[PDB]
Amino acid sequence: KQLDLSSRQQVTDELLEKIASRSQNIIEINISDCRSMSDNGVCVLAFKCPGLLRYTAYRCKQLSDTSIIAVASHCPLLQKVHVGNQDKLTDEGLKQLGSKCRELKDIHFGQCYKISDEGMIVIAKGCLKLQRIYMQENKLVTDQSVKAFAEHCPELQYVGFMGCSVTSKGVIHLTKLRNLSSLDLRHITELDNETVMEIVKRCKNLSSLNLCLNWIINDRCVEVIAKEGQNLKELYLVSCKITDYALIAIGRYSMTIETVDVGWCKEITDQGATLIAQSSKSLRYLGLMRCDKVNEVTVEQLVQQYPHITFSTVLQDCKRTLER
Amino acid sequence: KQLDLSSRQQVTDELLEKIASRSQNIIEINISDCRSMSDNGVCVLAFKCPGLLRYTAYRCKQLSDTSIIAVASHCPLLQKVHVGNQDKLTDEGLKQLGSKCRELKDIHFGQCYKISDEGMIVIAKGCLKLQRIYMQENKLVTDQSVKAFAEHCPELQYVGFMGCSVTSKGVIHLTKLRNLSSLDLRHITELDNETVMEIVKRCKNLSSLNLCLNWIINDRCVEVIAKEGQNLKELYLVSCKITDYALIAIGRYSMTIETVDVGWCKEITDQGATLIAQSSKSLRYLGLMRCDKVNEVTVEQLVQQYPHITFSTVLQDCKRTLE
Amino acid sequence: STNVLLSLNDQRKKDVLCDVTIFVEGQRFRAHRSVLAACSSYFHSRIVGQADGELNITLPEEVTVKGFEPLIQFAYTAKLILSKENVDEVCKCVEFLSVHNI
Amino acid sequence: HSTNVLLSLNDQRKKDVLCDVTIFVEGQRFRAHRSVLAACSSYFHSRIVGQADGELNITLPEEVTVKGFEPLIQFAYTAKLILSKENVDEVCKCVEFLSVHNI
Repeated sequence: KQLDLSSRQQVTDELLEKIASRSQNIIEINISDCRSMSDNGVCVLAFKCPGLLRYTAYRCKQLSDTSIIAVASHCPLLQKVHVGNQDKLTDEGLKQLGSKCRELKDIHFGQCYKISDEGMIVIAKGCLKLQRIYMQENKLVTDQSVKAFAEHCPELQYVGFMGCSVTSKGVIHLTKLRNLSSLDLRHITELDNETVMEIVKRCKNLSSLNLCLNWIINDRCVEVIAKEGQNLKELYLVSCKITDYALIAIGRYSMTIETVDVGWCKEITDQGATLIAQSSKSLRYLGLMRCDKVNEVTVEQLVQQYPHITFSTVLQDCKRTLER
Repeated sequence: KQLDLSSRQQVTDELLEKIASRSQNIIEINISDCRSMSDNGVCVLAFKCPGLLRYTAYRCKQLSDTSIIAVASHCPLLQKVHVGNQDKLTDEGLKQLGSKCRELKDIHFGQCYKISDEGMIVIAKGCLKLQRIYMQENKLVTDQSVKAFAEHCPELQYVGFMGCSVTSKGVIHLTKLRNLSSLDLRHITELDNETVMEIVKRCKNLSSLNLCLNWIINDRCVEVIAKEGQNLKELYLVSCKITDYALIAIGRYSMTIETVDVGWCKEITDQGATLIAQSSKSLRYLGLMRCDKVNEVTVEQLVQQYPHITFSTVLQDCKRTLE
Repeated sequence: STNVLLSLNDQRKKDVLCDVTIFVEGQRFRAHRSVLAACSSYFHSRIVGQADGELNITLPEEVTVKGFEPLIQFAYTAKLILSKENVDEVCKCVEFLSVHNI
Repeated sequence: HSTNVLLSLNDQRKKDVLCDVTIFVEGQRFRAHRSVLAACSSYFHSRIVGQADGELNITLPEEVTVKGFEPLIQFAYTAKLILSKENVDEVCKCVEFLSVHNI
């Protein structure tokens, strides 16, 4: 019913014969950080595959593509396929995974640099019930996986594209569907202000926007996301060449917000932060860090002045740890 | 009569008024690394300057150029001018120096990066008795600081311009005078093989060439320097992009030399040192440096192989060095 | 603070109360959440997007374990220790571990 | 090993005896040998190899700072450095450099 055999190291080699000794309803296979079984060790169980739903294997590097072939060839039913950083996983097996079970709804194939395009076409054609998308710094995934991937199944809610080789020419097309909730465009190539405006206005129902480690975005794109982003609740600004004036802009023109992450910004204004401290009503996220340009009056006084701010600097994540 | 007041710090500020009382034969003024005397304190002695010959002053940072004006304008006879690390040495001072005292025969104007071109021509028209010319990484020393000097004094011996801002064309010119003895090129732009060919076939007498820290030089230059090198006695090959093959050529084709310096070369071989040990009695350069990978065979074999030699390397110098 | 830095340093070298786990070539460093955020912008890129109690990170095959080992002590102690055998891969003083533009 | 030679030379240096080349920085004298500084810093071989004198006196430009300078010789000798975050910038070259240093 619930395997959760994660981090079993070298303890599970042939045992699975009695866990499913009579079993016909295993749906919670999580063997993450497996280091014991082999291709035989997965193929013995893969013979039956009774209605698997949450197949998952993180960093099972030693397992091969025959594992995915057998596990997708023997149960037409699947609900979660979040495999991990496991390498030497070609795209031929993913072809069969798309061909057999055309009902999968959630995927995660980060750190598998063998799925550049063919995996995208193959599980974009037949399978449609997909919901969540997350990938990692997997290059050679060209811009063909974005234009063509918003074409087929428009109900997807989570999208993950950090560190991939996709062009903005596909980012143009994500304004299609209005079901999307999360973006992970970390490491992208200069989405325009017009692009950000179109994707925000069409996709009114949007929750989380990533855009981490993007240099080329000016302050103006952030200046203008907030004028129309209503249900957006968190933005992840890291290493962007912003001028730290859109802070007051989002404190003026945006009221439905509680989480905002300013990453490695070279210039951080102190008075603008002072104004945002009392600008909004839902902001207590003062995880002050890398604070070379800070005084000893606000950070000394707001500790007792505002009992609704906890702070999380390296100075803070020691008392809490000592308490436990 | 013999000052040699170097490294005297703050002991001497005004006492020099007692040295120059009846003595009129001051030739051995030497106040290098001075840190006490000032403009007037040196001007009082420079007031007289009786027949000065060997003026030397290294690293007198506080020294002014009016002092050089006074020491040059009160004695037209001068023979050694070894100044040093004194900064802010104007090019006006050299002007009157070379105008007034037209006998000087030895100079040291290193590390004064504001005497780039003018001082050359100044003591290049008039002064003709110069013998030793020495500079440093004196910036802005152009090629027009070179050609317009070697046409006036042909008896040069030491030519010192390490790390300057000149090109190969000027050094092509120095093939004219035929008494040059030691050459001090550092950081030049590719003195060619033909150029060294002519400078050596023309200037037969030549003791030392540096070519220290040249990256553009090849192995064929040293290949051929031993084809005609009769009187050459030392080569200073450092950081040179050689193929480490000219060594056998110079060990075969040269019969009068004792020093060959292969310094910052990324390749050092034991076989080369072994061959140079006995191939020539004169060519002995087994002073291994920057040689990490080596066994303890030398210290166990060459003791009885060479029992009558006390050696000269930093490795073996354990006897005198303690004293 | 300074003694705070040292206390965090020891707690790291207790193998107890460690948040972020760095996975390089099977080897697993265990360090905190805030410190690696202070160290290299590459890591703080991959952390702050999650509030999960336990985290996992892998690094590119280009970054070498031999040069990787001293970096953690660098981050924790803010101290410089180097040897002549292992310099080239760290030749920017922004420590330039392979890819690795901050 | 030759590192034994290096350590022996280092200990001899740290007695103010058997020291051959003397460095002068605004008055401070730092004594060392003749071969090793030639092997270490290419600015120094320039001023060294051209002479065969007894006692040498090499001065350094203001561009080179003392505070970074003491560990330079230490890393030349034993290839080990001590340094914290406040004094880094005038050393950030990772090929030593720091001197002229167009190679």
